[PDB]
Amino acid sequence: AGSIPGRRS
Amino acid sequence: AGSIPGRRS
Amino acid sequence: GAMGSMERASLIQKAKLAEQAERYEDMAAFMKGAVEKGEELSCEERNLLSVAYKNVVGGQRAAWRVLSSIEQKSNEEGSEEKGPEVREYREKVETELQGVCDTVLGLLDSHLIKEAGDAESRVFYLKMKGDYYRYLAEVATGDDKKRIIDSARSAYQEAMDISKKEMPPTNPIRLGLALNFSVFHYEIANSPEEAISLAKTTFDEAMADLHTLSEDSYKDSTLIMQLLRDNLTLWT
Amino acid sequence: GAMGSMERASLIQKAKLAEQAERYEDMAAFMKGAVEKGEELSCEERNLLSVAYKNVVGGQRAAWRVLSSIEQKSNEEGSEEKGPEVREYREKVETELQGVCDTVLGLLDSHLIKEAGDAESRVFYLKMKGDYYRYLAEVATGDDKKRIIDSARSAYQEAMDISKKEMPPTNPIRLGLALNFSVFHYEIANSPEEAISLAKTTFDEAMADLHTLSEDSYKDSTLIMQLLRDNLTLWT
Ligand SMILES: [Cl-]
Ligand SMILES: [Cl-]
Repeated sequence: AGSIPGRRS
Repeated sequence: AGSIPGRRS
Repeated sequence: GAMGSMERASLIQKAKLAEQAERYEDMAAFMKGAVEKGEELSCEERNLLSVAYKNVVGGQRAAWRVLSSIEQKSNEEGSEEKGPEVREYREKVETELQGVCDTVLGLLDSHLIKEAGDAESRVFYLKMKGDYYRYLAEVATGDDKKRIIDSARSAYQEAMDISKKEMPPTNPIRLGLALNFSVFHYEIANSPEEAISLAKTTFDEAMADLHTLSEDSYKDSTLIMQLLRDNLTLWT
Repeated sequence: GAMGSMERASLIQKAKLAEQAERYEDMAAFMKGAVEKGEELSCEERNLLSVAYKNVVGGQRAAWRVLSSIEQKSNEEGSEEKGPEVREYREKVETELQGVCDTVLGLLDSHLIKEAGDAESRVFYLKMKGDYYRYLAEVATGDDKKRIIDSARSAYQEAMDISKKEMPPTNPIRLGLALNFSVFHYEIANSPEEAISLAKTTFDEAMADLHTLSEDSYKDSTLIMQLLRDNLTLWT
């Protein structure tokens, strides 16, 4: 189950 | 040009 | 902070360089220094702060899961005592993860959230607060795990209330908040029905608002809508 | 060292756990602590030491190349002065890389190499010495770049002399040494003909010795032979 990846701006 | 990767034992 | 002698603009510039070099611990330290200058953060600067710490804690969470899995195998029937090393090392990573989460929560509390008045900034910071309490909850076991879960829920809930009042249903911040709150419900709060209902209602209300968007905004919103759909596919 | 209070066996166990968790900075610190116990290292322990620091310096080299590329673009005709930030940050990463290389070289010098009598251990450490001087040479520009290159060449050369006397041409340590020495010739020493000749002679002499090997040894040797072939394909 994925949260916002948000590791690249 | 590649050296020995050697990043996994 | 070691960053007190560096210009705010230089800290931001170096955070961007660290992202390009995939040096996320540096990036987080630069953005921490920028926050401690005391000025509010722009939309771009908020993203830099979030990307930096998400990568740092992301590596710690991944390592904690590897070590926790090894530790649980070692404590099974027919297992061979390997010594305290696996537990000790899992504890070390866990303590380091909790320190990073506490640092982020400290920045939000001193004083990003109280100075955030616009919906875009306030929802962003409150979503962050819920996220980093959620990461604390993932490793919590003691007297305070219930209080940590409630702290995550309370931050997410305030953020949700603001976003429903102040943002359209396709707003990417609103969509990503609902996505992560739904993951909180499923993975942390043992409320999979709440998770599925939130993801479904969020997706459907965004779908009905897509006709208002430009081509670029449409791409931004449908990307996150797909993440909601991916979770619903996994959960049902 | 912070590892002085931990058992040698526990340091080794934690280094293996750190590798599984992809925590290579931890792994390097654990293996540094193990070396400083003063006992010689086993074949497996030498590999752990090498894997740990190769990953640490590998991330630093990758970041240094990203930053060096940005810095060189900023110093072109028609470029806009961005301030000292890119140079300052490249220097920071460069200094951190040099510190890691110095730490490894210090471990080899105090006292891994002088206590290494068997060909397998001595060639391994001398190859490491050549490698980490090579990494120093990649970023060197000042009064000592020639001396750094000569230090790399001297370590590689001693290792080559021993391996040709004491190991079969298919020995994986001997093959990997020749591979990296050939990369040294091509990338550092401006001797591409020496690089091609070494890779070709190494490959051909290994090919003629493969008939002596078991299925498992054959797989180990042909894997590195392919790396030699890949370089020859790129260089010719
Ligand atoms: Cl530990
Ligand atoms: Cl810097």
